[PDB]
Amino acid sequence: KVFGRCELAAAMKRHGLDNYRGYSLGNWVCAAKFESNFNTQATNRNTDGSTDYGILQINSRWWCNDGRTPGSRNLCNIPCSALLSSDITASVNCAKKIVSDGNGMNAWVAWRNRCKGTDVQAWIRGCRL
Repeated sequence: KVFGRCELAAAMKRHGLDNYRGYSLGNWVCAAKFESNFNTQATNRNTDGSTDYGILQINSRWWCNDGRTPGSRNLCNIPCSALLSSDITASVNCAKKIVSDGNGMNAWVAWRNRCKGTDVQAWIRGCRL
C-alpha cells in the first residue's frame, strides 16, 4: 500500500507514534517519506546481506527474520514479510522497540540525514489529526 502523507500521519497517530519517546509525529512521517516513499512494500538489500523492509525500512540483521540473513537476531519476533502489509501495526510495534533501544531515531539513516534538525512538523501540516 502506498499511503498518502496525511493518511499515514493519521495511522501512525492511531498506533501511538505521536511523541513516542519524545519524537513528534512529523519525525515519523518524514522518516517514512525518505525511507520508503510511504510504500509498505518497499524492500532494499544491504551490502552485508541483510534487507530492509516496509515503510520504515526495518533491517533483517537485527529486527525481523527473512530466512536469508545469517546471524540475524529477530528482536521484533516477526517475519520480515509482516513489515510489508497494508496494516502498519507490525512496522509500528517494531519501530517502537528500535527507537527505545538507545540511539533513538538515529537508527534510521534517512531520518538522521534528511529529517533531524528540519521543520519536521511540515510533514503533518494541513492534516486532519
